Amino acid sequence: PNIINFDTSLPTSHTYLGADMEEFHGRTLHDDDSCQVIPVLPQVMMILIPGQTLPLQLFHPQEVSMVRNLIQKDRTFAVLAYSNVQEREAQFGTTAEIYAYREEQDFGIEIVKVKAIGRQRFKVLELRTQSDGIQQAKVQILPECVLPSTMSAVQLESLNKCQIFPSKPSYKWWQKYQKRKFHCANLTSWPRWLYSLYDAETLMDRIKKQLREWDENDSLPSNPIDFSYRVAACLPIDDVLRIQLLKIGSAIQRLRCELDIMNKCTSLCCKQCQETEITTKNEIFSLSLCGPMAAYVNPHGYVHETLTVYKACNLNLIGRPSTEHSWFPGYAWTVAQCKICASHIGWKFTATKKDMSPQKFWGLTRSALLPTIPD
Amino acid sequence: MSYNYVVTAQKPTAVNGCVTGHFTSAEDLNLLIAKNTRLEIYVVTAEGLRPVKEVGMYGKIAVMELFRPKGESKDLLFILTAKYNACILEYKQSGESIDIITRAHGNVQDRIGRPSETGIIGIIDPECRMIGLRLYDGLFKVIPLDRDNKELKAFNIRLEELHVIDVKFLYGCQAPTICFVYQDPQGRHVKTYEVSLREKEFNKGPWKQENVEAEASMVIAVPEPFGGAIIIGQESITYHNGDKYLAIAPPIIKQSTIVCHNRVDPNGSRYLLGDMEGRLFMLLLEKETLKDLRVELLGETSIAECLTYLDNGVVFVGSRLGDSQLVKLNVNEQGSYVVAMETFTNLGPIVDMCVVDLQGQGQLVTCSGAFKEGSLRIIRNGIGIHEHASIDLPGIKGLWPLRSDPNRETDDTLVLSFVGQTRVLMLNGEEVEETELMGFVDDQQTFFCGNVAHQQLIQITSASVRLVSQEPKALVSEWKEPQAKNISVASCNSSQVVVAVGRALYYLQIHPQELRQISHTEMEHEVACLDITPLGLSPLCAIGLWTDISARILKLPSFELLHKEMLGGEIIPRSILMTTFESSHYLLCALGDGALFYFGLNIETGLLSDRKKVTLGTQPTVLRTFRSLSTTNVFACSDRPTVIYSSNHKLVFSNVNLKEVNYMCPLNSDGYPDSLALANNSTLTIGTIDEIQKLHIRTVPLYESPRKICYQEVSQCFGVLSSRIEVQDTSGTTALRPSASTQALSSSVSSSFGEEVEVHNLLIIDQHTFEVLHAHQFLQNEYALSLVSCKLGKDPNTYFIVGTAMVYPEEAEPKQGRIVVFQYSDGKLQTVAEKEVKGAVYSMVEFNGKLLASINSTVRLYEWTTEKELRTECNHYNNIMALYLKTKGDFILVGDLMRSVLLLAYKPMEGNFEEIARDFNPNWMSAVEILDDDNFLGAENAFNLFVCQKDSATTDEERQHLQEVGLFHLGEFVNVFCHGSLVMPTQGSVLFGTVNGMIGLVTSLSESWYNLLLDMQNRLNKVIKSVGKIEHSFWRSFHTERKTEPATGFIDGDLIESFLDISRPKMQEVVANLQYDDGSGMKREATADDLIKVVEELTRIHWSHPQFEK
Ligand SMILES: COc1ccc(N)c2c1C(=O)N([C@H]1CCC(=O)NC1=O)C2=O
Ligand SMILES: [Zn+2]
Repeated sequence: PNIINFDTSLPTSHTYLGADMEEFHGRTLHDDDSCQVIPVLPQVMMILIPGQTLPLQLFHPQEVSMVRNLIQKDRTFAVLAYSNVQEREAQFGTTAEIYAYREEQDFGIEIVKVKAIGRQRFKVLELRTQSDGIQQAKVQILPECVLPSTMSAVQLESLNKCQIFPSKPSYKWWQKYQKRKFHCANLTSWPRWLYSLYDAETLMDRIKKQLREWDENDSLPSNPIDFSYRVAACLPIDDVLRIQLLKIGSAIQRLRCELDIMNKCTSLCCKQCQETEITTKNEIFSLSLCGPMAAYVNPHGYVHETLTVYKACNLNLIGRPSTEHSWFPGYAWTVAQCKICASHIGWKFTATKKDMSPQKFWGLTRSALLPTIPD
Repeated sequence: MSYNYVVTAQKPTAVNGCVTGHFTSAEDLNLLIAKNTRLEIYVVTAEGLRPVKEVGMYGKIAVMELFRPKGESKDLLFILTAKYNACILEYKQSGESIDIITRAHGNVQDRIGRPSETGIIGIIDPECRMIGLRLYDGLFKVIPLDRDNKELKAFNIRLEELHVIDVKFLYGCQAPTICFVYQDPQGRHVKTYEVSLREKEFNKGPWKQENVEAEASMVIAVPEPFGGAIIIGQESITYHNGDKYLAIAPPIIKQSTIVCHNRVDPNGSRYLLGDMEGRLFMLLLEKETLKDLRVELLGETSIAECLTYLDNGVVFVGSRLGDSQLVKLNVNEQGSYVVAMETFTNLGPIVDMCVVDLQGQGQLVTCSGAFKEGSLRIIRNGIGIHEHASIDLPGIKGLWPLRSDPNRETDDTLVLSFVGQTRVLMLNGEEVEETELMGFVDDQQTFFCGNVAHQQLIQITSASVRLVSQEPKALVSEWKEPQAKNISVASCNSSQVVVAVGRALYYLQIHPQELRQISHTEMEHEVACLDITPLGLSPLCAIGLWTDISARILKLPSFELLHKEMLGGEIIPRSILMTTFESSHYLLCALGDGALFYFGLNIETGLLSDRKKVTLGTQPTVLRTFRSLSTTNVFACSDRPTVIYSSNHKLVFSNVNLKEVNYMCPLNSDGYPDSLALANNSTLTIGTIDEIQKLHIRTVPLYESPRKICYQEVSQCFGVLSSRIEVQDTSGTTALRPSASTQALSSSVSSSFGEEVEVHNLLIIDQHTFEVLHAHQFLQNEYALSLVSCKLGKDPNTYFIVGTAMVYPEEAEPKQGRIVVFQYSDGKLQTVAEKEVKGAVYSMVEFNGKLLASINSTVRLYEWTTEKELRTECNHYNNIMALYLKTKGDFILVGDLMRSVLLLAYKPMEGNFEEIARDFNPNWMSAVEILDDDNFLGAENAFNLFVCQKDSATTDEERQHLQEVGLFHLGEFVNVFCHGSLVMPTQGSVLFGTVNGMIGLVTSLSESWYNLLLDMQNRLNKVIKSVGKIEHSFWRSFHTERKTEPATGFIDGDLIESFLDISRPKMQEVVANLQYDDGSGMKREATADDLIKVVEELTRIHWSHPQFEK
């Protein structure tokens, strides 16, 4: 399979939203381990990851007035990772900062279209709801654990000059990298190969090997913090596994967990059925620059984290293909339900031009899928 | 617990830096050695090194450099610590008093900054205008050395090059010029920059060289007249200057990685280079101007961290992986060669250790060093005996010193008794020769002999008590039993003799040429032992009962019993002794089972003022008095030799460093003055007792890397996991040298470009001879990771159990490994059982007769069946890698490399594990230990200790969460934690081994003790002078590069013990409003004498530190 006649930068632009929006570039970050009070959007159910974009459409006057006054301040709201969605129970969350905004007042109907981005993880202290229905959370800022090298303590001063290794053009290169980077492992109780399992650079390379299978077309971050978050936003896992990935403080533990999920979880089944295989990791492909899965908003303000796959099975197609509000310009969508339990699993996308490639793909919503370890 | 006391038992031994200069005086050449937190100052002499001063610092020394500014008569010392405490020090001596004063000081840390990959670099320019510091990527810090910059104020110049490998200041330049090696996308390069003193910025350097060797790592600034720089890499060495470029790639350095260097002479014509393999080279700069460079191989030294050429061809080799050394470079007739003059002990890196017992006086055996430097170090405290002479003479049953010359005060004879026999040896300096004493009989076994009053010699034997004259040299008088019955036990002094026949004690008296029998009373039960030592005539006389099993003191010459203490038990006593210890008279008594009972005594009263009993050994003790300095001491001869001495009017028993000494006597020969004679079953040794009790370390070189150790008492040996490096051979692997695993008595194997390979072995080293009895080689690519020695299930055998992993370069996580059960029976190792697991066995621990093993992320528990197989009982799939495993009862403490501590409970009625609590904090962790069911100790980055406890307790979330209750910056990297007592307010003992060779002790305190010592520390911090003026609280604060919190729950015993070294008025300043608790909650004003007693007892919980200075 190959991507021909499709601009992979289009889905990342969120063109279905409308005309060019006012942009904001002034970032705002809070001191690590501080208690701030941030407003919560009521209808938002999604679990946000730092560096991830959240597209929104707000029609309610309490939602609209909230964002209107939010733009005049730090442009930041709280996105809660609800453990219990029906009981509104949430223990953690991510701050989302608005970077693009557009207000519509045509026909006297007020609509607010925003593009926000995940910034900081936090722990919930209390959730008090205000008169306008809008909640305000008491939030304790979770910190990002930056860790030095495992050898940064034991490494002898004489073997310090061997820390920087020459350019990487290759198993022989990685064999040499391990022996030089972890040379002072002999001063401790563990082997160099053990230290490799906690080395951010090696772990990122192992993940890059499987991320290259999904996107066969080097546009990933260098910082292990930013890389682990980019990988987390792509992994189509259950809400419980996502809240655990979001709980992790270190990039190394995050990268390790992501590798475990990528090796172990290779099958995607219907969450309601658990008796219907929708697709496998072999079909996952990145039709966007962000990866094989991104959040998009529907015409009613409902956010769907859509995973793009080449082939999907055991799905029934209901309705006729429509290009209205299409998240992949040039494709038409058709609702696809599980053939067993009729659950809305996602949509089949169909090219409108014969010169396009792929001619057909599937966008599956994360909330409808469940990763299963096959045996 | 929540309150801990951490103290050093052995200071760090590894060397991280060494410099030469003129610090102590402009006329003295000094050697300054940095041992992490300590600075040793020596004066280089024609003989050897002279220790003059050793100072401690509240920091890990990261830069140590000597410099001479204009106006200064001698050198100053710049020190920068890992926590960025910079300082300028001056050595000041006035007569016998030495002081290290702080000329300048300050913290040079930046608010933001990415610490460089090749760490801190501190350099000083030849003109001594500034100190250049490379602490962070992209910055170069400059501290001007102006006389008035006392706060070490500095400025930062921006460096475009972000990855600098090494940087030096060049010689003979118009202005301060740095030369550095750096790396960028297009390769590794060399570059220079002038430091504009006015503009405080960089200016274009005199020269630059792009695309230098990919592995170039060292910059050497060559002094005038040549100047320029020498760049050392992996396969080549280059020279650079404005117009000149020299390049050599000698074969001699082809298989070497050079790691250290040193200039031999001021003009920079010769340099010393050291490689990771211990080779020592000489780099020669050949003049025609500079024409070429030449490398010569001198020889082998210890693996060098640093080299320093002293004077007279003497070089100091500073080692981290092996013993440091002083080597003499004896190089026309021969090639240049190196010869070792002196070796200095280095215990580090301590990668593992165990405690042998083995009374609480135990041995500590470590797995020290790496590669060729690898070894076991057996560390024990106690009194050392220098042996001067050995005589092979078996069956000695007694020893007595004699002076066969009335005109001389020195002893010249040694009389030894044997079964039914007596021999006499004469001493003429160091010439012992057997002779015959005219008047003494060889026919009988002597019970006592020696010098008696009126220039005579007595010889009490089973037959008679022969008085012999000195000048005539004949038997002047003799005493025999009135009914010819043999004497059972005999005692004597200079004026009186008390022989005991069965149960009738006859009290004779020594008179000129006569033995007048005064009394002959018969005691109730038989007489086992007696003593008439005067405290010269003795009015009192001790006696032991044969039938009654009691110790009674009788009067003389009245025989009336003044005291009759019924000892009790069934074991009859062996010896009795009356002696004065610190003007307080005591009467020790040894039992037939190595039990030393001690009671007090009065010269006129004769009553027992003590009821204490200390267990000496298994074999009966022979008490013998000897004078040490101006006072008298007692040597206890049992299955374990001991020395009894009074300390603060309370009896103290110190262990002697000898295997078995059954008999001893004090000898003061002309050739052997103030010496003693020790005797065993087959040998007579003449030795001198060591002036002061020091650590006795025995090195067992393995010539390969020891990794793990375990003690098997039943087999009387140690099981040691070790590895050796082998290179791929042309004739398709072969070892680089003979090592412990290739020179074993017996050996087994698991099966029948120059690329390195790790061959893993299990060694069985004998505990007395330390010889490699056996070496089992593991499979190819098999990595031995864990080792235990234990009994499992209902099986009486003791096994050596090893946990392995299969290591393939193409596989990141280990997919296979095994547990091999070995038995060391007779002389060989036998594989009893083998168990294949699907992962790496990182840890193993004997858990209540079962085997607890951690494979990958799983904690598996195995049962040992009667079919001699490991059968799985239960598993625990953790979300963390089970790296660390510690157990206490039915509790398990699992840990991973990222400080993820998890607590498990084995549920016996359920057969599975129940997770009790967890604390996940992301930080690097190197070791864990369980203090009690509630508290857990660990070592985390950077060089810190921590304690966490199970809270816890109202809610389930409180119960399932460990609270951090203790934080402390130790300054060392702990590799191993182990419970153990090395020595005879502190509960429990946990020992730790570090990378630098430091051994420490962590013990528990009560809340009252922790509070008193915590106030005392804060008061001590206001009195103690700190080198570099660093705050103790800053030093001890828990530290990582991102965060710093104060120390809690830990008392620094090294600081508390320094109270003993302060002035008397300063001791009262420290204890001014302290509240001393005397076990009642009723605090009072504490006095200096109260805290002297408290701190003095705290020093007795660990090994004492040697005095550095002569
Ligand atoms: C009740 O949901 C609706 C209702 C109406 C409607 N016009 C849509 C949806 C809805 O979810 N979407 C998705 C389909 C996939 C896509 O690419 N873009 C969208 O926005 C609609 O277009
Ligand atoms: Zn279904």
